[PDB]
This record gives sequence, C-alpha cells and structure tokens, in this order.
Amino acid sequence: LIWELKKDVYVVELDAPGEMVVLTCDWTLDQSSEVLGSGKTLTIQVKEFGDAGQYTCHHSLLLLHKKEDGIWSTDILKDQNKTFLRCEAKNYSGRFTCWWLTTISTDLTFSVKSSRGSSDPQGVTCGAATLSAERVEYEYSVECQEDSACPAAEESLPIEVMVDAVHKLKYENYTSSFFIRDIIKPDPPKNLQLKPLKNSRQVEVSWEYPDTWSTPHSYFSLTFCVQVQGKSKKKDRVFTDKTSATVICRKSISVRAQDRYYSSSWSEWASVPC
Amino acid sequence: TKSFCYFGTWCQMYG
Amino acid sequence: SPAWTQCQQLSQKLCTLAWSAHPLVGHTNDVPHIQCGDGCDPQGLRDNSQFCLQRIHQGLIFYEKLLGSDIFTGEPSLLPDSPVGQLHASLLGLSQLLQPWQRLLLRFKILRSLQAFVAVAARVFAHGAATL
Ligand SMILES: *[C@@H]1O[C@H](CO)[C@@H](O[C@@H]2O[C@H](CO)[C@@H](O)[C@H](O)[C@H]2NC(C)=O)[C@H](O)[C@H]1NC(C)=O
Repeated sequence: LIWELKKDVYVVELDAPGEMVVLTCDWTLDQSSEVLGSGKTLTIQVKEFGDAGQYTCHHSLLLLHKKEDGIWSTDILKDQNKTFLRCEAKNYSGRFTCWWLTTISTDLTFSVKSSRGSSDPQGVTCGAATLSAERVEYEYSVECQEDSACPAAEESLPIEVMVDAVHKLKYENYTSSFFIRDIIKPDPPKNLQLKPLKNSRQVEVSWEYPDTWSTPHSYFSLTFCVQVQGKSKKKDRVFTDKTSATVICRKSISVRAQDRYYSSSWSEWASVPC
Repeated sequence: TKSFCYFGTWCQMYG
Repeated sequence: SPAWTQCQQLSQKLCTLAWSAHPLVGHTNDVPHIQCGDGCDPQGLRDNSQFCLQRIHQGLIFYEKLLGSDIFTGEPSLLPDSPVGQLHASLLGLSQLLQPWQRLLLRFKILRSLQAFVAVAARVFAHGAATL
C-alpha cells in the first residue's frame, strides 16, 4: 500500500512482482519530457527505484519503503544490536539529545518526532536534526524537550523517539524507547581543585556539582568517584556524597559522577595532575 | 549485568 | 513528622539492595508509581509531605506483597544468600517507620520497577532530612 508523508510526498511499500500505484492529478518522471501516460489518473507498477521519483501530470513525489526477506531497509543509518539512535540526558528536566551515524554526505533528509507514551501521546517538542561531527562517517543530532515535564516523578510511560530517514528515493524510519532516568549521564564535576598539605603526600581534592544537573542537589544527589592513578595500568578509588575528599598524591587525580539513587550512566572524568 | 560497584552508592557502602 | 534521617539511611539502603538484587543496566503498569501529582517533589514536600509519604507507604506495602508472593517464593527458588530476602525485610522496615519460565521474567520486571520507585523515595527522605 501507499500513504502520505508530507503534502505531495508518498511512501510506496514493496518487497519481481511490484505494487500497482494509482496516481491522481490535482505524465512524466523527473527531468525527462517523455510522456508515460494519458488520463487524470496513472497506473504505475512500482517494482524498483527507477519506478520512483517525482511524477508530474503535464508535482507528486514517490519514495520507497523496500522490504527484503520480510524486514524493512536500515541502510541510511549505521548500527551503533539494531541500535541506530543513541539518546542522553544531562539531568531530569525532560530535555534530551539523540545522535545517529551515516556514511551518506548529500541528498539526505531527517524528520524527528517524539512523545511520552504511544496511546494518547504527551507532547515533546524536537528541534531540527543537524550535522554535528565528522570522523575517519557523519554524525547528526537533535534536541527534544518534554512539554509538561515533571523531574521528580517516577516515570511509567517511556519517551518515544521517531526519526524519518530519506536518502534520495529511499525512505526508512527509526525508533527509540526510553525513560529519562535510563538515559541520564551527568556532565563532569566542575572546578576540580587540589590543595597540597604541608609536609605530606595527601591533597584535599575539591570540586562542585555540574551546572546542568537537576536542582535542588539535596533532592537530586550525585555520588562521586575520586580516583588516583599513575602512568601505567593500582585502582585507588573512593566513593562519596561530599564534594571533597582527601587522597595520597604520587608523581594523577580524576573525579566522575553518577546519580546517587539510581544506577544510571557514569559521567566523563574531570582530572588534575598531582 | 554489571559489577555491584558499578553503582557508586553501593560501592560507597559495601566496597 | 517521621524520623527523616532514619528514613534517609533506610531508603538509601533500599537503593543499594534493589541494585544488588538486579545489577542490570539497559531497556500494563500493575504497580503504584510515585506520579507527578503525588506531591513528592521538593515543593510538594515543604507544602505537604504527609501526602507524599502516604504514597511512599502505599508503594512500599505493594512491593512487600509482591516480594512475599509465589513470583519470588516459587520455582526457580531463590538462593539463601539472596539480596531479595534482605530487600523484602527493608521494605517492611521502612513501611513500619512510616505507619522459558514465566516467574523469572516477572521478578526482573518487578525489581526494575522497584528500583525506580525506591530512587524517588530515597530522594524524598534525603531532601526531608536536609530541609525539614
Ligand atoms: C514507519 O514506517 C512504517 C512502514 O512504512 C509506517 O507504517 C505505515 O503507516 C501508514 C500511515 O500511518 C499506515 O497507513 C500503514 O498501514 C503503515 N504500514 C504498515 C506496514 O503497517 C509507519 O507509519 C512509519 N512511522 C512513522 C513514525 O511515520
């Protein structure tokens, strides 16, 4: 069957027998002047990408949603098992970021929609997907925000992220389900200072909570991991709820954060040499 | 599955 | 008001116990959740904490009944050295201060859910201790 994606844009689903598509004028294909048919409507047998494109009476785009061995196409995005979308949150605000990867440089379009829940979905506002990085492989990223977020609640319906991927005449879609709490990765501890103690090897390590983290800290607490590590790979770790610790310095100190009450993702390390 | 110390609060108390 | 720090100490212990019972990271709601309007947020706590605590109590009683049920007291039997045993006791302890096998998949669901519930409750009591 066929369906509307946007005005004058259609997705033809196919598995060579081909799918018969009736094109009603409000005929030529793409650049060519060669007339392919007469009549207000046009019957096309869509079997291949050649039988797709913008069909114009004397105006109508057709994209394909191909299916090989009974499984929709996932070529546009590369697997980061079957994980094409990776999402993170710096806090409980209802604000999150999703990233995906591709090998394609041009004629690429991404549409991103999100919601909390599937039945009577609650509004989430997403921005535009924009190229954010290149590596020796292109990285795109989007920022979404839950419309009426409730940072302190125990979520029971997941956020749903839906990404439409269109590479020329190939249409594909991607999905991701999660609770904010499961995609939490705090920013690193900030203002990581070191205070040498007179005639001793021990230093007073001090840092602050990251600026982006949920407030109040007395409610949304973090656990910090203070680490002393030398050049070559012992493990010298201490865990604390305090924003300072005292350690033995030889001749490096790192600090990382995680949510105190739920085992979410560890933050990136903040570091200072001894 | 992870190590119990993966949860920093667990590690703080039982590690 | 309740023993804020004792609740703080206990609720934190529930977090680590719920972790050890299910130390798994990753990704039809027949459990009570601390929803947005149950008043367990920092503002709701100052304004009227009794409301929040009556929700924490409901949820605690609920999970006690789940942990003491056939889901956990059935084949495949729990090990004696189980955190789930400790966890059941702790839920009862905090509630008192306030006043392919199918069964395997159900334990995972309940313990994962329990982890989310106890994290909010732990935050409630930590804030309560620090500000009340
Ligand atoms: C993702 O792709 C699928 C498959 O093309 C879409 O499913 C079709 O959607 C239309 C409009 O909602 C329905 O009339 C068809 O019945 C669906 N086809 C099938 C095979 O069920 C789905 O809508 C797409 N998702 C998004 C977010 O657009």
